[PDB]
Amino acid sequence: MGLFDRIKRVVSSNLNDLVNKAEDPEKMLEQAILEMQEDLVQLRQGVAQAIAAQK
Amino acid sequence: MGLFDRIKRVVSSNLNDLVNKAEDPEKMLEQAILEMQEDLVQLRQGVAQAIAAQK
Amino acid sequence: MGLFDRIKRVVSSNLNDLVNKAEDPEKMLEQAILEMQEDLVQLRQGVAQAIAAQK
Amino acid sequence: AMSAFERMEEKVLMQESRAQALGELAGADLETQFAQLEGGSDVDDELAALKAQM
Amino acid sequence: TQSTQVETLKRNLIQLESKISEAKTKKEMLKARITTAKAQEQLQGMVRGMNTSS
Amino acid sequence: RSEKQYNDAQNEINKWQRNAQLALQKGDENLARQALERKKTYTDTSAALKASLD
Amino acid sequence: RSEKQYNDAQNEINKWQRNAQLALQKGDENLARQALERKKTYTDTSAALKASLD
Repeated sequence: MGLFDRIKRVVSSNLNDLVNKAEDPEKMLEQAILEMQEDLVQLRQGVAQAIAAQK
Repeated sequence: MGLFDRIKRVVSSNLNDLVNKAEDPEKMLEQAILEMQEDLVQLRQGVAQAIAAQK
Repeated sequence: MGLFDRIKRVVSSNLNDLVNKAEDPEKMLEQAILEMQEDLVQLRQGVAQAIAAQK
Repeated sequence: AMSAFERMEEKVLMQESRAQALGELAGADLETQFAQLEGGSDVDDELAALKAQM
Repeated sequence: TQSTQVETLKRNLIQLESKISEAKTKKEMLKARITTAKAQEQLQGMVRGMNTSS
Repeated sequence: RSEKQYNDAQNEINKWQRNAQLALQKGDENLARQALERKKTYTDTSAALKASLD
Repeated sequence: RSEKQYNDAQNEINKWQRNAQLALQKGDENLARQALERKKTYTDTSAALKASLD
């Protein structure tokens, strides 16, 4: 495998150290949350619809 | 290394003797302190915020 | 080798006598020290991190 | 979403422990515990003295 | 059975609402943590044994 | 002036231990204990400042 | 000044052996042993500095 899979791993290591290096804990924490409450809307809607059908 | 690293060290020695030579103990002591109490403000603010969240 | 390696050695001798000649013991001593305590910071940081992980 | 959440959990805990390492690294960790050991009964001793002062 | 199922659909919703609420509160605390970490790491290197600080 | 501030700190810790005994009589146990924790803190601070004063 | 720092180190190791005997009386065996390990370390350091002082 070596001649290709090690190329993969080393280029991937460069890119993923770049990515992790370009990460401020505070701002990216601040953006950690906004995303979490996205599938929470669909949950509300589906609960509502099951309710309405049963009603 | 010599031909470049010794150029570096000697030019750096000229510059850092210039810098250290242009340094009066009293005035630069006087300016030693003003700086120290700069991250002390952020400390206050962060303590306050952790307080408020926990409250 | 002569026709090139001796060119190398003689031009290198001119340059390295110039470099060593342009060297005052006192100022360049003064600049000898500032550099030594540079990898001492990283040492502190690494000790701290190993500590934290083990903790 | 929680992947970022928990990798960041580890992020912050690592930051706290790494910063706190500087303490025991420096030479004032055995002095603080000295003071705490020597004063642990002092607080109760002080309370007892105050009660006896009644 | 319609009612039986809507019941389990309502209880699950309550559970998940609770979970996300607790997640948010813990998140607030651990954002406070990093605020304090800013402070400490940026105000550290103050013992006489070291001068990592400028 | 360093000596003056040490003296003022001793006066203030005297005032605060007197406030602590005042709390011990009418005040709550929890507030009194906190007032005996501030007292010991300021007292150790006064001791350190006297060590410097030497 | 090199002599001054050696003298200060001897004074500080005196203080630390006195703290070690203090721990030996009230303090824990483990903390006392660590305090006898710091003492020997600083003492060998003082000996090396005196060797230089010569």
